[PDB]
Amino acid sequence: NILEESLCELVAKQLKQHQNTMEDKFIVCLNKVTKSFPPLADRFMNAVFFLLPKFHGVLKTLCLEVVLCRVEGMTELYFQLKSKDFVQVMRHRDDERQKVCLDIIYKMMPKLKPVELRELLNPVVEFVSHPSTTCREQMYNILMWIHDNYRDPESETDNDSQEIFKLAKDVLIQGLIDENPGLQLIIRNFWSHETRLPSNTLDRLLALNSLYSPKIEVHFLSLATNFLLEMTSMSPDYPNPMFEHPLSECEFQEYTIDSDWRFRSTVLTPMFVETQRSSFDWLTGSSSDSLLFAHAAGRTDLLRLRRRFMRDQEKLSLMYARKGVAEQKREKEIKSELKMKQDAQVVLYRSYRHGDLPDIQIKHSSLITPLQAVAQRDPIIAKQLFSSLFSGILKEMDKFKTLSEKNNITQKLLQDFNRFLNTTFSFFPPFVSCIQDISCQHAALLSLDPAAVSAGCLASLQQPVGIRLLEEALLRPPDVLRWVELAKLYRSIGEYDVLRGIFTSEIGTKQITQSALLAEARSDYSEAAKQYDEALNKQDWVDGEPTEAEKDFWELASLDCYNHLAEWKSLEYCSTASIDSENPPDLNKIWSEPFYQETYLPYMIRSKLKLLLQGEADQSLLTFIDKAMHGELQKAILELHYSQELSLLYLLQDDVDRAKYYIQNGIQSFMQNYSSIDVLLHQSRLTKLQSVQALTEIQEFISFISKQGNLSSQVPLKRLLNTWTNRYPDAKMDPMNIWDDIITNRCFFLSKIEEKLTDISSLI
Amino acid sequence: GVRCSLLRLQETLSAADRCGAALAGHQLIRGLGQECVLSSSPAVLALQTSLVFSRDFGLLVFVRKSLNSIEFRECREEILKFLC
Amino acid sequence: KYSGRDSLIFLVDASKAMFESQSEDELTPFDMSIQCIQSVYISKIISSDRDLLAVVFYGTEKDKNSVNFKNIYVLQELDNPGAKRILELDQFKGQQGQKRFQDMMGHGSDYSLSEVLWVCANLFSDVQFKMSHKRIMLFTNEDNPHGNDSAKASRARTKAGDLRDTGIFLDLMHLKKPGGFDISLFYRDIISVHFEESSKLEDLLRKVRAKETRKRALSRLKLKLNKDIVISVGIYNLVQKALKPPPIKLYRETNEPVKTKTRTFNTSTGGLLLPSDTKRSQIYGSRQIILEKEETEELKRFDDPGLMLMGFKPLVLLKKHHYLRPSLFVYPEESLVIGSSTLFSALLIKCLEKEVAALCRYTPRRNIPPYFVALVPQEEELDDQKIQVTPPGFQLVFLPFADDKRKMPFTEKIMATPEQVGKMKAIVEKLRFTYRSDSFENPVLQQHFRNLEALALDLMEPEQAVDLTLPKVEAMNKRLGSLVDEFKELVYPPDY
DNA sequence: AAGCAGTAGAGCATGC
DNA sequence: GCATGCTCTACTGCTTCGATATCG
Ligand SMILES: O=P(O)(O)O[C@H]1[C@H](OP(=O)(O)O)[C@H](OP(=O)(O)O)[C@H](OP(=O)(O)O)[C@@H](OP(=O)(O)O)[C@H]1OP(=O)(O)O
Repeated sequence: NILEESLCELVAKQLKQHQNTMEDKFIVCLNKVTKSFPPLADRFMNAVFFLLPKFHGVLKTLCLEVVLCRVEGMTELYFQLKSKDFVQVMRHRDDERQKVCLDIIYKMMPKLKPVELRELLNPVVEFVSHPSTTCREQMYNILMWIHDNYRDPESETDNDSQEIFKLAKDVLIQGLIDENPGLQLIIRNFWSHETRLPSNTLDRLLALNSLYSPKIEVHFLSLATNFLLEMTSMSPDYPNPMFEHPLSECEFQEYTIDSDWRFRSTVLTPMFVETQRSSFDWLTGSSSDSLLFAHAAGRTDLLRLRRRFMRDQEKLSLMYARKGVAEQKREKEIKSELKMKQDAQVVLYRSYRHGDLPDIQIKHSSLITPLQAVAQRDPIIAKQLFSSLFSGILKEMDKFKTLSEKNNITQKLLQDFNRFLNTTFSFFPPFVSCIQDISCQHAALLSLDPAAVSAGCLASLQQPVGIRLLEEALLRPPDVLRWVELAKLYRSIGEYDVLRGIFTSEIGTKQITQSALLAEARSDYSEAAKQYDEALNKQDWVDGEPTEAEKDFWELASLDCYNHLAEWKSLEYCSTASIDSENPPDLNKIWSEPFYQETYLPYMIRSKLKLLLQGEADQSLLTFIDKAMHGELQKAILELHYSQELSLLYLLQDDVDRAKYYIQNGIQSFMQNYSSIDVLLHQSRLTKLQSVQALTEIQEFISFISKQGNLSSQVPLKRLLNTWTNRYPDAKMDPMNIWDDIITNRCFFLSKIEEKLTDISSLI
Repeated sequence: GVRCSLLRLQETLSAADRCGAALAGHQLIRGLGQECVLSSSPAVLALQTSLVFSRDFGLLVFVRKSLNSIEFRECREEILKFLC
Repeated sequence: KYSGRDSLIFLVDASKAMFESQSEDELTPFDMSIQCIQSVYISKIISSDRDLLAVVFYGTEKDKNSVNFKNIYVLQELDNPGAKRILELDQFKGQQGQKRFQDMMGHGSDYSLSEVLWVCANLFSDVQFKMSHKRIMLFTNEDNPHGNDSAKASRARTKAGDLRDTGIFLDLMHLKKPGGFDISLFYRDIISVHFEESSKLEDLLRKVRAKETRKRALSRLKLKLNKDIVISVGIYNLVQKALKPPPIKLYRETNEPVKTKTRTFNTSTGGLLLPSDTKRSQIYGSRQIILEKEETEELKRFDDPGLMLMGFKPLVLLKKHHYLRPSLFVYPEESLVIGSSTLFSALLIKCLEKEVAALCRYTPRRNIPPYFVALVPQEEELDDQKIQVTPPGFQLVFLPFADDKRKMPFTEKIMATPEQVGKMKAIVEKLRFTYRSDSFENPVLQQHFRNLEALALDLMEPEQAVDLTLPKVEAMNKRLGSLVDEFKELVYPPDY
């Protein structure tokens, strides 16, 4: 209409009168107008930007919503948002404001050069830990756009574009374990699309190792086998029945199975009672507010316009209060019936028809989908399924590929697996034993890495797998690296019987290593360390100066001997004075040269903590621990692997709260790490079980010293001493590091309860 | 989450742009206190309690070290309203 | 509004052509702008120190803005004036300050006037206070910047429209520019005839140093006629006896305030004594009258606060020598009662006919005894450039009581001969001048301002304000040329 | 002791 | 006998001014 102009200029004249007197009303009126007509905000945009750094409340949310409408019709917008501190308004904790900030970013991304998208990206990737699924969903939307539009469109893009792609890919990988059933499904269908992971199974199996990222290691094997068994669901033999002929002839009815979380099991009923872009999973089936009051034309839905309204506001408020009483009484039910509906809500995957004989006419789906369904839950069965699929697919690679492409498939697989074993920090036992089990089977992967294999299955207690891999590599000049790493694997499970026949003089090793091992076999560790450290400073070798892996073996075994005796001063000196050059030792250099983490760190923490636990007041471990908690990786390493060390350390400064958190973390870490060791790895499970007593003594001490009645008399102390003097590891079977843990922890607990307590001392 | 918010809170106290540091500090305090209030698992609640009442970082040493300053009184007001 | 501050950005064109001034026994335009900015800082630090000021340098190589734009240096944000902000600007003074300026700022760079107006708009945006006026003073000597280009020119005119939409008004302090300053090439359309230096820099170098308060109302009373016809007024003040600001007790080793706390305690037991367990006494020889702290404030309350009209009176009974209190000024406030302005205007232009004045009982505050006060009406005087000197309303003239007057002793009336009166009329006609209203200036207060300036900026010695209330003995003598000796001979006997 | 801007929450309407 | 906003009242901070007590 013609009347556009005289009306929009009238509305703009009233808003122009507003924008200088009351800006609080100017932005409310402008937000309400440009909810519906956005071209009015074009003439007010610099006066919205001017007022934007002034409001801090809901009014800044309204200002940003006015900005959000005109993002495509704005030319620069990054310099204006950067002047107005957009990165710091994104970190304001408000879900509406953060959602509108992320929506502004999403609309202005196809007009950003990489040098400013990289500045915007560092606060965007902080929304992984955001509680709202709406902001996380918007973050995954903009990262999916970055992945689709930054896959090197030209010959060699700059460093900015490459780092942008790397950061987006890291967070997009990390969103495959997202704690929301459907955000994870969006990210999983994003990755399972044909343009990102291929459809060829031999090349999908290679592209799967690109999306590893040490964060997701507990989930990687189930995710990989999910992405691999995607492709069965688009095969022309997938809904076909696997056997076309039944055993005999009988008709089969339809059997529906009652699986509801009310009668979960048969045991909870007494007797008779008074009755007589894509969110889709291929596995579980195939499954603001306005002020205008005028915001269907039928024949049944317009008899509810025959409405009465009680003009008894007192009675109406009484009915609403009684209503809210009923809702408060039903919340008390729902917040228990939903915590019961969480642990007995099972889904069924197959079809289940019943007859007179077993119905051997299952589809291929009725075997594949429960297989992936249980690989998604149990990690051992995911390890076995991934090993089976990887070995089968490389076996069926032989008819396609000839020799020129097979070799640079296996070179890429060797590079990928070396990357896995060199960057894992959570040495997850199914993951480590899976990629050291699929390496034994194929001879082109037997050249994996000797020191990464040794460190991995020493940290995950999976030493038989690494022993089999190293021995098969020594099959097929002596390879002294592999012989020394194999001997380091054998030494940690005991097995000095095997160790005698390794260090003869045909592999090039010295005689001092054999003599020290023969002394260590009879548990004569002081005479073993006496010549280990003697060999570690000797430079006049009359048959060749020793190779480096042998000297690393002497270093590690001498540290083990000092740990085995009790010598905590020599242990901290030997673990500490090899990471620093000068006489002041800088303990924070232990996090570079990744040798230092698996070599010197457990002995460093253990020796300093034992010296703290018996007397000495050198506060040099607490500084290292608090400095290491600043990093997002070092904190994960420390609270995943030690946490009992940490619980005792925080108990030493009377911090019984952080010690509570760390001992509960240690118990959960015990259960997860114990139940993921394969069942026929006995003495791996024995050494995982040997450590539960110290965890529960720390928990029992915390529970004892927390109750105030325990500190009143000497009755509960006498009962605690009466149970501690009957609770021991067994002689002849539990080693001396277990005994030293129990006894040193118990002595420190008794000293703490004594100094807190008011003939008690003779009893303790 | 928390302890990152607390270390950035202690960093926004020796900064050079006062009254520009306090707005960031107030947002750190608000998100921190929101996380501490909305927890119900007694393992992480003891961790968050020990981090809030910590002596290196922590809200009490924040309001102590930010007490010779008028730009930080909204931060101190929000901390004392969180602690109740 | 009222709490709104005044903001001002000094924009100095420190590019290339203010550093090679063509006389060398004169003053370069960079030094002229620096002296001007420093005089405005020293004036506003005690005139109105709640205002906000900033100085930005463009055409300089190094940059310190928030957007990290090319060649914009923001030396200071918008903030209240201080001593250190003048001591930082001291460094770029004189022929040496150029050299002190080059090594840490930059010079001669390319720039964009759009980005410097952008940085000034961002400075006005980052202010959390409320601002009344927002101004940008532009110290420049080149007319037509970006003369090689027109994209820069049209972008600059656009960004000036962006500035004037939000209420920011820039004005240019044009410098010398040998070859005139052509104001029409670039600076007639950007801002709200060849020239020489200016007409604003020179009176901007005149430091005024006099405190200025905003228009508060001091009372909002109701003017009642009997009990029923009440209208609302405001009692403003137009003369108020400016004082010096009071001192602040510091701690000598730190120079920090020290938080005075006064308490009452009895010397018997040394116990802290509340306000409830004291009374107030007066001793008259032997009687002791003992009231309470509540009852001593009951003695004063007579009326309710407001103005009670008590009739009308010709001005001929309002004696000019009946003065005890500086007058106030009433004015109708048409928001506490409606039509107040109409009844005020009818009463005003009807007491403006004759010389009649309303008589009132004035109770300003609550427990305050009344004063009889005379509401003399006054018209308004204005000019064609809408400068008004007298606002319309009444002047509230305080009248003394019987005990506010005092009596004189008996003095003989010794009149003069008309020869003496006619020869003293020549003396008073010789010395005649024009009293404006504000030609004189408080010397004690001025010297306090000068001493505080010189002690906070630690200059070299306190400047002395040239006195003005003092009489000029030699000039009055030479004006009264050879007259006073014959006058005192004709009226005074030849002795002493 | 009162003007004057700024805000926070108390008290209340309302909900069909 | 509850839940959710909305209005608007009452308070604070800052600043000026005036009345009172005190000091060279
Ligand atoms: O006769 P009144 O109207 O009552 O006033 C007269 C007189 O007025 P005139 O000038 O018309 O004679 C003087 O008035 P002012 O000089 O104050 O304007 C006044 O003088 P003082 O108040 O200064 O004393 C005083 O006359 P006097 O000075 O002789 O006392 C007074 O007469 P009353 O003393 O009787 O009031």
